[PDB]
Amino acid sequence: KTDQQVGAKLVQEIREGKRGPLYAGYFRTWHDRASTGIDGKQQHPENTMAEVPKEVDILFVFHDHTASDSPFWSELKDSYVHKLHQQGTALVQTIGVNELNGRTGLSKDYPDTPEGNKALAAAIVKAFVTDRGVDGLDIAILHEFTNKRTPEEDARALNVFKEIAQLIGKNGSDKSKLLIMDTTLSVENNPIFKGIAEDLDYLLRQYYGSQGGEAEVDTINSDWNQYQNYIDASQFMIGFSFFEESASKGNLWFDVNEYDPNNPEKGKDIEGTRAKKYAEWQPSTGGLKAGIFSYAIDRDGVAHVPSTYKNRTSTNLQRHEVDNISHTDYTVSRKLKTLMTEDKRYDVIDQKDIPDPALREQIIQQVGQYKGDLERYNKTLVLTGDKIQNLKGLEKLSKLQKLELRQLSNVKEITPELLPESMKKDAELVMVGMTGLEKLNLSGLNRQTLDGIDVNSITHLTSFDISHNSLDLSEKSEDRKLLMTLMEQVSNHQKITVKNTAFENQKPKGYYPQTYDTKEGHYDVDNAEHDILTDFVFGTVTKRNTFIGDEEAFAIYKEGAVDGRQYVSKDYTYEAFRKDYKGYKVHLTASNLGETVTSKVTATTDETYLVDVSDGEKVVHHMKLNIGSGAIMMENLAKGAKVIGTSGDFEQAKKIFDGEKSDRFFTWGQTNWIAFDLGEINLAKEWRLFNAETNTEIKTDSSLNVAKGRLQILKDTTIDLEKMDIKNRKEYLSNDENWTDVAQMDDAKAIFNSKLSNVLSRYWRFCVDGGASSYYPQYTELQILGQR
Amino acid sequence: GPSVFLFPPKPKDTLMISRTPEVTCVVVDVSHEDPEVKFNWYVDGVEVHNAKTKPREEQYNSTYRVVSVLTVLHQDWLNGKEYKCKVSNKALPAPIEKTISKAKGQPREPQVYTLPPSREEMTKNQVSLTCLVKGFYPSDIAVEWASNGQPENNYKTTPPVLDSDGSFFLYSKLTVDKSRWQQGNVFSCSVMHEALHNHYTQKSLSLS
Amino acid sequence: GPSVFLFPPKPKDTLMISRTPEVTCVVVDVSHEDPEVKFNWYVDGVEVHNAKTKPREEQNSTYRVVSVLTVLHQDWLNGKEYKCKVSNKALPAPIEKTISKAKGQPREPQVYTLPPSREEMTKNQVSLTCLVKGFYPSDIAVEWASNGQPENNYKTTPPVLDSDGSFFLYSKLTVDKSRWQQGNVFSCSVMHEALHNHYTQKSLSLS
Ligand SMILES: *[C@@H]1O[C@H](CO[C@@H]2O[C@@H](C)[C@@H](O)[C@@H](O)[C@@H]2O)[C@@H](O[C@@H]2O[C@H](CO)[C@@H](O[C@@H]3O[C@H](CO[C@H]4O[C@H](CO)[C@@H](O)[C@H](O)[C@@H]4O[C@@H]4O[C@H](CO)[C@@H](O)[C@H](O)[C@H]4NC(C)=O)[C@@H](O)[C@H](O[C@H]4O[C@H](CO)[C@@H](O)[C@H](O)[C@@H]4O[C@@H]4O[C@H](CO)[C@@H](O)[C@H](O)[C@H]4NC(C)=O)[C@@H]3O)[C@H](O)[C@H]2NC(C)=O)[C@H](O)[C@H]1NC(C)=O
Ligand SMILES: [Ca+2]
Repeated sequence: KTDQQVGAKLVQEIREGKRGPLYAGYFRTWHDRASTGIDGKQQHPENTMAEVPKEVDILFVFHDHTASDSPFWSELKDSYVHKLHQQGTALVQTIGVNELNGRTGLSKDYPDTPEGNKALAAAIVKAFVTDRGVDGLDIAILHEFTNKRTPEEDARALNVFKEIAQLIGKNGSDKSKLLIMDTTLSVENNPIFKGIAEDLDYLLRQYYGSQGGEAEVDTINSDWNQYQNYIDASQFMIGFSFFEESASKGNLWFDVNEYDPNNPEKGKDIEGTRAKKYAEWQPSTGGLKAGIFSYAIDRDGVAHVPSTYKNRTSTNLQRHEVDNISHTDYTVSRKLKTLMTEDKRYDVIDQKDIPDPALREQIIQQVGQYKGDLERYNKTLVLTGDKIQNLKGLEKLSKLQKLELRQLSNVKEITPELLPESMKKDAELVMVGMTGLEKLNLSGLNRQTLDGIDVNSITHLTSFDISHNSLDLSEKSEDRKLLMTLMEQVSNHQKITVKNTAFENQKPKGYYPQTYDTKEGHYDVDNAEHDILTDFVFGTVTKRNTFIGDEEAFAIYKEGAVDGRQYVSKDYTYEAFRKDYKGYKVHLTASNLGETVTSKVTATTDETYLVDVSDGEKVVHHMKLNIGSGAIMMENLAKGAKVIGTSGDFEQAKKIFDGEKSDRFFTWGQTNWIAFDLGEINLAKEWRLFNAETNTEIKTDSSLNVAKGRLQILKDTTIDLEKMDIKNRKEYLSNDENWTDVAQMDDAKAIFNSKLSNVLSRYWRFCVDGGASSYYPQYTELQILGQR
Repeated sequence: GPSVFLFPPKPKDTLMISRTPEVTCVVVDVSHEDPEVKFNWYVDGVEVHNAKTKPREEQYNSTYRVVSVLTVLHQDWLNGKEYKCKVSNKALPAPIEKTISKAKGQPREPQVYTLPPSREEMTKNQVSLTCLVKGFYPSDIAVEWASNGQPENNYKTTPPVLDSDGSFFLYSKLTVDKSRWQQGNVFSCSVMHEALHNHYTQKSLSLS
Repeated sequence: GPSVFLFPPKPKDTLMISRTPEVTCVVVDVSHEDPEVKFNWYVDGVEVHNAKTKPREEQNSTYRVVSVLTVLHQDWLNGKEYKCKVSNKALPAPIEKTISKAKGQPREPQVYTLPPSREEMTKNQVSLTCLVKGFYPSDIAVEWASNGQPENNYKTTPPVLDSDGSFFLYSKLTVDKSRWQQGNVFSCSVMHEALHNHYTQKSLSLS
């Protein structure tokens, strides 16, 4: 009929995926012969959009440089669209995101309000779709390096986009129009994508240049891993770029072959090109992709500028033969389209895959229409209705994450050879209303649970085999209760035999218990080694949390039986079931507040430890451990102590009492002192110095350690430094005659701990007597350890 | 091809015990194609492995930057030890080697003088507290302002200027509301330089 | 290959009627082999033919070539662009360098003279200080004088961008303490396009 009534049939058959894999191309408006610049002069006569061939399913109108009053726009509307529609090519207008977000265009003419953004959306559809005579709209949402878009801008863009989705697209008033987003942002940094994905026909991801890894597609596979949650693979399209003329560093991608001086036609060869790679590339998961697209299709066939020009720039410009403009045959585009349509994966699902026509129909509607979808589909399949006789071909859905069998009344048999390999790796299996099913064989599928099988609706059951699975059928298990129902169902039709109720040879998998009981462990002072893991943090559980402490408990578990029929596999070793507790570490804080990492403790003396057990990534258990009568937990009495004097920087001295090891104190010398005030008199039993190398911020060499020092207390037990003048206080604390040593340091240890003779003192001083080298010594923390 | 730039530590960081000085090494214009950039650091020709390489930073399309930051010991820097940064890459013919050390020459102690506002400036809502530092060498120096123990932050300092005697001088200009000046608050001009005792002096400035 | 540097006029020369301002264009590292260096001068993209090229100067086997264009005070102060274009055989393409005066609302400098610090008075030479602040653009000239005669033992800081978008600097005249204490008057002369007749003077004597 009309240019609009023909275009509606293109869009419909494109949307329903009847074209096979798609090829698309961004035509640069300023390379059409009808295009004119601001001075009303022609820019390039060599090429036109009308010559784009039928192998291009979608041609994107990509606008810049073409002046807005150019005759081009009439030619596009009145001439090109008609010509292109005759072969079955759709036109789509590409606009930038800044058209929506307020930065440019009609968005600066409408307020950022619910009603304003709606009216803008409608203005955009008219301006860029209706008036231009094209078949859809493509919004380009790219990565900004410099003037990144404000959250307020992106939020507006999305709101405007969602309003456009009401007017055009799969979910719009007008469904004769495609709605597309192209982007260069990953899902994690693409909030607009997340919001509009449900309304998109296609996402076009530009992947020009290498994308990392040996096969240069790392970023594509990683991105798809996220994209797949929001769109189907049938909506996903990856793009390469042709060589643009006079392109400098920043726009040199090498997606097509380089110039060859002996083969003018090398640019038209697609062999060993990223273009061919993208045509060939498919997602691991979800299904086959929609297709590929090219940037600057008007440059189809032109060889890339040689690698030697890789770093040419706008100023430092080294031009080349290939920077000249040329007519194109679209040779590369047609080769890439033919390649994809000749790919065997896009062959349709036939009776050789799924025999049953009723099942074939439903699988096609849910997973896709191509052979290569079956391999990849990794979501849910819901099979329904009384037309399905047999489930042959369902095994091809290797990655299926869930299978729901709902009211399949003419299905009489379920065998393990019918179900997909994903069932052996914990895919979900639901079946409800299986009124015709008489035989349920789920043997050898490593089923860890019987969840999903609505046993009450399986009313015509006569036999079942759930043997060679990974079930826990112990007394207090849900799975045993489900088995009991399966047997009661069978017993309604015939006496329960071994020939119709197989449930033996279970190899239930082992897991770490979620919580351990011991919150307060105890040992005698037996002068023996004990192991905290074997004694207190031990054991394995099933999927149903059945605890097996040791080999002996596993033996009792194996002896378990239903109707005197042992259900566990006899050939199943404890070594297999048990967890090995590999890489479990035990962190021990003593009463000393000294830390060690060991599961061993030799019970020589009275002690108490706090025990934090780590699997390797997280703490799985805390408890206390008293050796003998125990010891009372000391505290760092020096924590937050007031500095009252020092030979160095006063503010820096305060970092010895902050409780971190993220900063150090030193002076321009090998000697220094810091005097400090614990605020009250308390019983000091030990002290601890964390030396220079304990620094947790800068990797500090031990040559910066304190080699020799002295901890001291003030002589005058009851002197009021309170009431002393600042000037006198300094002279007083500086004078060595007022201080008695209480501890000595003679070793450049990373951590130095020694005991004190039950020292009662408010005021303390620590002198550094020398370093481990000529480098001025540092230390990070000082503890005075005892009871309050 | 990739270039290399080697920046010295901030003079305050070399002189102040509270701070950790860093030599920084920047590699610009790294290609997407061959992205691996290995750094080797030397201190008087002795390899050190304590450096810390930050991950690449796309500057523009398909072109990255890579920074490596080596912590330095105050003494090593001030004793004028050479810091060599060596960069390797596939898109380099040979590795690139850049070296920096401290400015050599007989140190001269800065003289710090604080100057009050001009009578003529007192007609304005904000007045200019001035600090003159003169006769110092080398030109590595740091100037800060303070008042009542809190940092004053609305100031600007001139670059060092070579005086006629071969030493350097500069001016720092703290701007304060006239109210605060007239009320008789004390302001401090802190100067940090290698030729000062503890690399530090403070001069005060209040209304007479 | 050859490099090009284009220097603006001395700010006093643009501001004073007695003086003739000049834009100067220097080409360094010219080879002995291909020595011909052609200059073209443009004022707002309009070629001017009144330039004056000085002959080569061995700065080995490498020459330097300077070309000096006289400018009209008004043209400079109205912010006209001066383009210098250099040609050479050992250049792939000609080199084009441009300078103009910084565009922006001019702002009048405030000149304050500051006497020595009490603490400096213990020394045989003391520092007379002149603060110039709040001026735009940064083109400025500072001189000292006393009893009508120029004082010449001074140094001035480069302009520094202040937090309000204007510039400031300090000039520091050094005098024997004797001359300061004897009560001589010193003058700080400031020359800038935003001053009346591009000139003011502030005095400084013992108080
Ligand atoms: C960075 O790369 C990405 C692609 O890579 C992707 O991201 C990277 C990080 C990796 O992850 C990749 O794997 C991944 O694939 C670029 O994105 C696409 O890339 C191509 C080029 O590779 C771009 O083509 C260029 O487009 C400009 C015009 O671009 C419009 O659209 C942009 C985004 O929408 C927007 O940023 C632009 O500003 C511009 O937008 C428009 O603005 C005008 C008003 O200014 C408005 O009227 C329009 O409506 C509006 N259009 C919109 C919004 O779509 C184009 O100019 C470029 O071509 C010039 O340069 C070529 C040589 O490099 C040359 O051959 C061309 O002829 C042309 O040059 C000029 O010709 C004219 C006329 O003869 C002449 O007057 C000029 O003097 C002359 N100028 C110069 C200097 O050469 C080029 O085609 C796509 O825009 C972009 N998006 C899509 C959807 O394809 C990204 O652009 C790259 N960034 C940079 C800075 O290059
Ligand atoms: Ca600390």
